[PDB]
Amino acid sequence: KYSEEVLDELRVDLQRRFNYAQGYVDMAVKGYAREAWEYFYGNLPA
Amino acid sequence: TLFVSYDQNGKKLSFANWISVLSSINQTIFSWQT
Amino acid sequence: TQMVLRAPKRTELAKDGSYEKWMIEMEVGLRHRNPYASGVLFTAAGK
Amino acid sequence: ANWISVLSPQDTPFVSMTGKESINQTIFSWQTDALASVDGNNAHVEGSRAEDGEMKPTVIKSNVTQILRKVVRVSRGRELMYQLEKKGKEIKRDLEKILLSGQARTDVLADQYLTNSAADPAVAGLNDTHAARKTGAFQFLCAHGGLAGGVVDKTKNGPADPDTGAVTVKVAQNASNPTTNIGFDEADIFDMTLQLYTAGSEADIIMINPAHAKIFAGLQENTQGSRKRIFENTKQFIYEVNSITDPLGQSYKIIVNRWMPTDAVYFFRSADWTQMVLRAPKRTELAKEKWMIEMEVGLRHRNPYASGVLFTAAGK
Repeated sequence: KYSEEVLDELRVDLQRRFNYAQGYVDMAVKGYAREAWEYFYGNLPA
Repeated sequence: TLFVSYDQNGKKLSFANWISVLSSINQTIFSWQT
Repeated sequence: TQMVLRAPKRTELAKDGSYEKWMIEMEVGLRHRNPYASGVLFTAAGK
Repeated sequence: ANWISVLSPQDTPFVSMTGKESINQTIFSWQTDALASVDGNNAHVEGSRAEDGEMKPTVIKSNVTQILRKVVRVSRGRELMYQLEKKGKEIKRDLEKILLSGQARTDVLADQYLTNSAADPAVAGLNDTHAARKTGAFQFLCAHGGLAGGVVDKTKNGPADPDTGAVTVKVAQNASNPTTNIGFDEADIFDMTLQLYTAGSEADIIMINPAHAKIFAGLQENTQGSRKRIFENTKQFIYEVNSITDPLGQSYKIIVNRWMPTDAVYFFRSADWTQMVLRAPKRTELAKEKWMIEMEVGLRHRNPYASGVLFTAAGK
């Protein structure tokens, strides 16, 4: 008996949560992980 | 004498906030090839 | 795609005592794969 | 030498005798005026035919809270903590001096504190319309009878409460000297006790400035010869008084406080006075290297005709 309005509210909440989580995690981890992988093969120093 | 005790109304309540709602790169410049 | 530089990142500017302030550092950028891949049409040629 | 000497006069009896109570708004209010009069005769002829009663409900009283900054500026070793504690003691002394002053709360709002409709509409956008919050003092809440702009008048007695005729604020009249000496009469505090008993305050404390204790000290003696000390082979010269009992049977304990105005005396009571606080003393800094303190405090009084004040001067 799950309502579609409940699912829409859940979708909205989850979308905003994912947006915030991405905005954080990007600069928290991936901005460093990319350059770390680049240094792994020595491709960052140009 | 003359006890009514019907007009206390010492509510002293505060507001409730019932407002309404209507709701990574590193460098400064980025480029792509086409 | 929406190229973001820094999330809002709640932050403060300074403090003069009780005169609090706050700042945001939202920064983004837009890119398009091919300019000649997304079409647009306007209304013109009036009069 | 590895220490410093500091006098640190920190009596502060009033602050510890009145307690404190937290609030959640910069403006608090209570409501209590009196009980209904006696009306004397209340005979009847077997019929009511009333007029919707003469209830005349209570009046709503309020008070405002002020701000104290006492900034710290650094340009003994660690002098920071030393100056911080010194400024803390200084702000406590300033609070003890203010709360017993004759200030009167002054602000754009007088009796329509709410004005949620207007509430100073020309405030947002410019934020430079800042007025100065001034709280109510002791002599203002004790059933005053006027105020010289922002200070209570020290030459006018207070009004009478409708419940029972009582004047809890009176201009002292030292009928002993021909208006030359500025001192309490021998029977001027007993008049206050009588008035309080008539109004039913139950106060039992009296704060006094050391510039007046000599009066109560000499009160134990006289010149007519009806009051005199004795010493039956006693190696003591006790010259002090710390308790009084009016003919009505009301005890009164005396305490001395140097932070009171010389031209006044107060009749306090523990529960009848309470210290309302909104912002506790916080060590912090301004917006985005100085330190500062900020303490939001206000004064509350259960009922004006409970506590008593008495001004000392000559009539003119």
